[PDB]
Amino acid sequence: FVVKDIHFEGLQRVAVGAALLSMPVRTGDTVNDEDISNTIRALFATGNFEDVRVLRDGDTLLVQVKERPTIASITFSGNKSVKDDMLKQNLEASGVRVGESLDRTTIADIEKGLEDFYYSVGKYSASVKAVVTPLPRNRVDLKLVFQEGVSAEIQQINIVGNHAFTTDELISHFQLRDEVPWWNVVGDRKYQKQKLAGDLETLRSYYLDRGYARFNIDSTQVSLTPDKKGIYVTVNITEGDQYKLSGVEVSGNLAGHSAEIEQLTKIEPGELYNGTKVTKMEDDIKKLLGRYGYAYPRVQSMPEINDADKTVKLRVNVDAGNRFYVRKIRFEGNDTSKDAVLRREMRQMEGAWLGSDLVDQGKERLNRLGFFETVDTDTQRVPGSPDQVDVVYKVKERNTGSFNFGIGYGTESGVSFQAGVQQDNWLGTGYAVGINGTKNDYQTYAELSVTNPYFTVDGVSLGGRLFYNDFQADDADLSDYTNKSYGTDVTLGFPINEYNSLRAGLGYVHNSLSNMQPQVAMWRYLYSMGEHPSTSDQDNSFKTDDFTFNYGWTYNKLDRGYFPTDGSRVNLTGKVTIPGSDNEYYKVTLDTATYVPIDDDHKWVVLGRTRWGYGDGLGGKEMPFYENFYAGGSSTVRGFQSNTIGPKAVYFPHQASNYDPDYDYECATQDGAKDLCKSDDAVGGNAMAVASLEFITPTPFISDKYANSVRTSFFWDMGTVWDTNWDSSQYSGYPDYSDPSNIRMSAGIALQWMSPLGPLVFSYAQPFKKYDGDKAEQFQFNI
Amino acid sequence: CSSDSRYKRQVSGDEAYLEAAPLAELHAPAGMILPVTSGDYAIPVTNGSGAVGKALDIR
Amino acid sequence: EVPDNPPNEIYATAQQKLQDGNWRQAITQLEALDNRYPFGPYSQQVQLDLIYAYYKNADLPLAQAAIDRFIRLNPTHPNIDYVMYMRGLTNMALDDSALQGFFGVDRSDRDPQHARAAFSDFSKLVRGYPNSQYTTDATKRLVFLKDRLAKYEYSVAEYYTERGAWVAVVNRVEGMLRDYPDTQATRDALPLMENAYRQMQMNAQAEKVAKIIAANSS
Amino acid sequence: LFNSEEDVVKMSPLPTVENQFTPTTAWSTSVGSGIGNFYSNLHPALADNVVYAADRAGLVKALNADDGKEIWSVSLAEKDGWFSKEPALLSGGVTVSGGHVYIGSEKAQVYALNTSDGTVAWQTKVAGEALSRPVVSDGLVLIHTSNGQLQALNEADGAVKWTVNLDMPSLSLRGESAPTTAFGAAVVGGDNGRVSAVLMEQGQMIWQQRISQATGSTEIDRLSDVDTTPVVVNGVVFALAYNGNLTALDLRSGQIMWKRELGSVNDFIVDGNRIYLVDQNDRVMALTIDGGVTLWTQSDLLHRLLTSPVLYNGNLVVGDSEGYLHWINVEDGRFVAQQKVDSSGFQTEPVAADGKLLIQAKDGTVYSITR
Amino acid sequence: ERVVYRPDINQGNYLTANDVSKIRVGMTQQQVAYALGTPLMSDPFGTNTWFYVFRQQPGHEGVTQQTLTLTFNSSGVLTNIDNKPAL
Repeated sequence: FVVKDIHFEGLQRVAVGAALLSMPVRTGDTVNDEDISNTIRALFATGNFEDVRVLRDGDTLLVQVKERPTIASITFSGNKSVKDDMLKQNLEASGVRVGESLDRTTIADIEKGLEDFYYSVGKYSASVKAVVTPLPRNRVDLKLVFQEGVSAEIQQINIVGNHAFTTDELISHFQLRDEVPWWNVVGDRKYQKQKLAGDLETLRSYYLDRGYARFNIDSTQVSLTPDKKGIYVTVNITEGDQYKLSGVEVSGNLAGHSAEIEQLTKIEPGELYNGTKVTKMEDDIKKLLGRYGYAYPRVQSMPEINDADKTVKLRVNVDAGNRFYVRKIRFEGNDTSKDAVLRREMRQMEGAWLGSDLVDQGKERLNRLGFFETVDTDTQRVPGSPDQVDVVYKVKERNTGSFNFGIGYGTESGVSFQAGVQQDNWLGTGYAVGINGTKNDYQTYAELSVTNPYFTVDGVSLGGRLFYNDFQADDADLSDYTNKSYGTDVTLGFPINEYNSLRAGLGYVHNSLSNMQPQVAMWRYLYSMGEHPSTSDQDNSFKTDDFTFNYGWTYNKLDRGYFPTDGSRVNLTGKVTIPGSDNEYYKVTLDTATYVPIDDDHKWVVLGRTRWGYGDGLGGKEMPFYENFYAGGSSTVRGFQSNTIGPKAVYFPHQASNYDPDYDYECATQDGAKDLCKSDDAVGGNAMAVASLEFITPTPFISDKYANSVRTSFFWDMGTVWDTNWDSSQYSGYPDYSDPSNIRMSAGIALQWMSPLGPLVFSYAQPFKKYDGDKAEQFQFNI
Repeated sequence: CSSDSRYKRQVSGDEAYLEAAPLAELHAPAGMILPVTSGDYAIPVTNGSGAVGKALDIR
Repeated sequence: EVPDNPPNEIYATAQQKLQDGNWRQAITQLEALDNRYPFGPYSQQVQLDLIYAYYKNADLPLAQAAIDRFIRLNPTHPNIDYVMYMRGLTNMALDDSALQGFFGVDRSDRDPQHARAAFSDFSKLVRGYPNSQYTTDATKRLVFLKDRLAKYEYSVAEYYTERGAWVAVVNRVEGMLRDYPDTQATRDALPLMENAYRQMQMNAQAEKVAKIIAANSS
Repeated sequence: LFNSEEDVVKMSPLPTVENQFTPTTAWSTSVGSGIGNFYSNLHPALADNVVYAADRAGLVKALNADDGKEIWSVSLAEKDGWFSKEPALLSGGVTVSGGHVYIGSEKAQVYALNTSDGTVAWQTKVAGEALSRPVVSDGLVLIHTSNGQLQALNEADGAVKWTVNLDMPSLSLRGESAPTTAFGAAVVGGDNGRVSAVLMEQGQMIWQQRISQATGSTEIDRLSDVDTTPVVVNGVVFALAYNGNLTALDLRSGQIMWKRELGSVNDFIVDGNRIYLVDQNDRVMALTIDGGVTLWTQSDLLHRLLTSPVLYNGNLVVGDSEGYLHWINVEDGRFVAQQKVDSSGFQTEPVAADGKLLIQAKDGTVYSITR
Repeated sequence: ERVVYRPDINQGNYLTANDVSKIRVGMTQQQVAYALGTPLMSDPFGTNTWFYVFRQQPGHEGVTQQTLTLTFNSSGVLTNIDNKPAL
């Protein structure tokens, strides 16, 4: 009974030899009838075999195999609430998936773990079934149905043995409620045992600071009720007899810093015990020793809880490292960012004792960078030394680059368009790049602006502006207002502090205008400029080369640079003119932006976003018609269209406009359109008071892969722009302004979408209060 | 491909990665030999068979 | 796609879709070979062809996966040398990504993260196969590639020289000086330490460094 | 909106409703709020022509069982442990012996308010919420709570004679776990898949036998009011496990005579050798005692969450969770009557007492039932 | 020049007054290093001269520094605790 040939069938992931070697009798090895059945089991033992049938031709063996392996599908059905991938994992927890060998032994272990998964959802009611369905040459489908019946739900927290407080008072610290009523908000509606696990520590920390050092939750028994819903937790506690943290006995290797350590561990002898501050008093020592370069201060309290007077004595056992810990540092996560620029945002310098806070302050500047997505580090000790740590600042940089656009000019009037591109510190080189401009029929516009914040390591923000607007208003050609405007503005942000920073610059405003409107706001301005622009024609010219002076200061208190959450920053910036300017004026503005989190989780932060300004002449003139302030849609009062808040673009009685076109671009023009006219486009005012009142809002159905950076934001937005200089006696046949009474309101929600092209905010907002005509756009896109 | 345009075998970023420009070794004078070969940057300099640059045969 | 064809029919469709330039269809075909028949006599070359598919398709880390799917699944057809070349070749492209290098603008000291990985795989070739039909480039690549690691490391030594952290200058410069035996940035790191030593009144160590510059002029 | 939110499992209704001996109630004496769909072992006692009924607020009744006229009612509302007149969360059944109405609470309390006026003749905390009714027996008030303890309180004055853990479920696994007294020994249930008989004198473990698995380490359902509480009609314990696994096992050794481990048997009584069990499908069925041989089964009740199968008005009676009472043609598989006296359902067993059939329904409270 | 507000360059790593007084000329390298550790600067090719260099610029007003070398011999026995101050 020795085999001359075994017959090896049942293949396509198990070959002849993958059969034959997992046959314990090989071709040529002697056979027994037990070796035949040993060939039955050991061939099935590969986990590929629907069957093994070992026979022989006297001795010449014959092995009959049907094949389980690579699974070609797993179907998920009845899932719809839970997505199928969570069900794929417990299927894969059995080592079972598409393209791998079916083991029909673990069919229920797919399912039992899946219903135990369904048990650990917070349900228990599930019986699921993996269904083998064979497929070409060896393959199978393992269809899975998911009878996800009901979940388990908290109904009552039966804390038992509770005697320092009452049960619902302990429930008052917990959150296992249901049914936001028709008069209140209670929030949650579902059970998890991990919520209870957080609640049992909500219970203990509630007792631990009230003195109950020996508080103990004795046991807790979840009601595993029929209905599979009723969850009643038999929370046996022992209240633990509130004691008084009545002396700190801090000791150990204090590294010679025990005096300041004792100040960190200063308590009242006789105040009730607070284990939360007990651990805190160690961490007070820990950063303090870490500030001296003891990166590893082993600081260990011991609450000598003296029940005999209901007190606690706090032995603390300190053990610091040794001084010169920070040897070097590394920066990581800057493949699109030059390192030394972010190292200028690094305040822990190498070859030093560790400042544990020095590591954080550069990272705080890296958190206030905004060219990051996350900022962290790896404070790695170089071992073999109590003075060697290499701090690997792995920081996750920004999705740099950002695009800005209106809606179309391409293939409408030639090869002409609008543009705008941000780079978000191109290659992180200490040069934040944002460029705008447009080639239109109306205007040939180029405009250039870049900064060097690290021309100097102080933070001297070497930044300049340039533009050239060859703007002709191609309405007839130049019959409506021309403006060849160009010039420069270079302003250097000098830091007064790390919270205060100064700004100063000069403005060269070379505008070459000709054949302007018959309108109003420039006239009273150009009459203050000593010119008569044509009230009755459009042939008037006015050139201004304004040599101005710009100034600014900021306050810097806010969390992040790409998604801030708390703080308040104050920003003053205004302008004035110098001898050399064609118009003598000033134009001073200020805006307020505070972050007041009504939800301290920063899912709801008050976003008070207001806009102010006033500017007039400096020699008694007017602040320019190109400098009146504005608001409206796509602004802090968005939901209108833009330039709807303010005095309006109203026209004098008017005639031959150098031929404004025949019933086209009518501005009380000669072609149609007789005398004093107007428009609901705001011409804007020399005084502005508009505001946005926004709120952070969390997004649950949005997958939070970008909802950390995507913030939905409701608002109620109102305000006024007004020209105090405006003649409300000559333009009383027009919308005439001198006052913040045109307080137009539009209200709705904004949708800040942070794409890889930066935050692209979209907004729906309905105008409710409207003054002097607003072009309205209720849903507004702000690229 | 339908989206493969202006990117291939040529590297992203600074495109100097492929030309493989080698460098002259650090030399220290008499008595002042500080160690320079201690990194892996002292590489096995083995220009045995095949090509260099972008011209190395691929599969 | 992912066809259940015969393994040559999954192969021959895959090889042409490489030569189509539509690598994602070669990827869909070459994987589908090694999905069903990775025991093919070309299934080794398939993984090599997958690296040849992925890395040109801007599917660069999947080339490194097919570099690993070659080394693990298909250790024969010994182009692990090519795979060590390719993982050095891919991770050079994987490190920096901004296309200003067409007209010659640097990105060479942002961070050489995968250029460190590209170093090691190029180092893996010149160690694991110092004789093979691919070690010519990687040897020439590595003596280059350290400089992109060095110019990054010099930009750290740039900052502490620019900040004034002369204790940290010696930390970065001798960091380069221990590291690189041929990068010129290390030779130009070298005087900053002397500048640090002169700033830290270690003028003896500064002139310990100064004759090294006289030999690292060479 | 609610149409596609989950793939919920199914529970069938009551088939083949009969009224062949047309059922009714003997009266209404509805307390109002009561047992609830809150899980409760609280069941009223029917004696002295008094519906001794109770609420989960604490309101314990004495309703004169001819019309259920309220003889007395005070509320037992959390008169120990925590703030008074909070709801007592009365867990254990109405046990009436002596001048006390003994009721366990979910706040780990077990009371005894006097049968004649409702004055709390004693009240004593136990350890954990009661899986059992207070088995007041032999001067001892045997309670099996959530922590598996045989909390034995004193009968007439209340004094914890022992609190001894015998058969503790892995959590507060719910079902009856009551320490019964049979053959001078406290025969103890316990919701961990086991049953025990321990000493009646102090809760001293004479034997513990794991019948089968419990909820925990298995995907067996906790949708089961487990009567692992021993129904000992013999020198043989008849009980379930926490997967409802019915068995016969010896009373003083725990030695399994037989086991019809037929799933989560919802409610079982041993009616002679007609072991009237409510099956896993909420079918009523009779097994024998010398071997659990099915005498008959009945799919006239399918997925009902039934009460106990009791014998009353010439028919085998059972209520359910949907307010359907039922009258089995006594053994074999046939409704005679079906009473929809409620629709909130019966968590209380149909107490075939006082010439009536007392159900305290869950919040459609007490009706005594006749036909 | 006339510019104000310069942020400070904060190098530590120098032997403080405990670290100098813990050790002596004649002490071996690790007998020094038990409360002093390793320096973050030594000789580039020379002996065991353990440079513990303080550097600190106050901003427009020079620099303060304590460059503290520990010239051990090749046996590692300390031959020099060299206190080099600011400038």
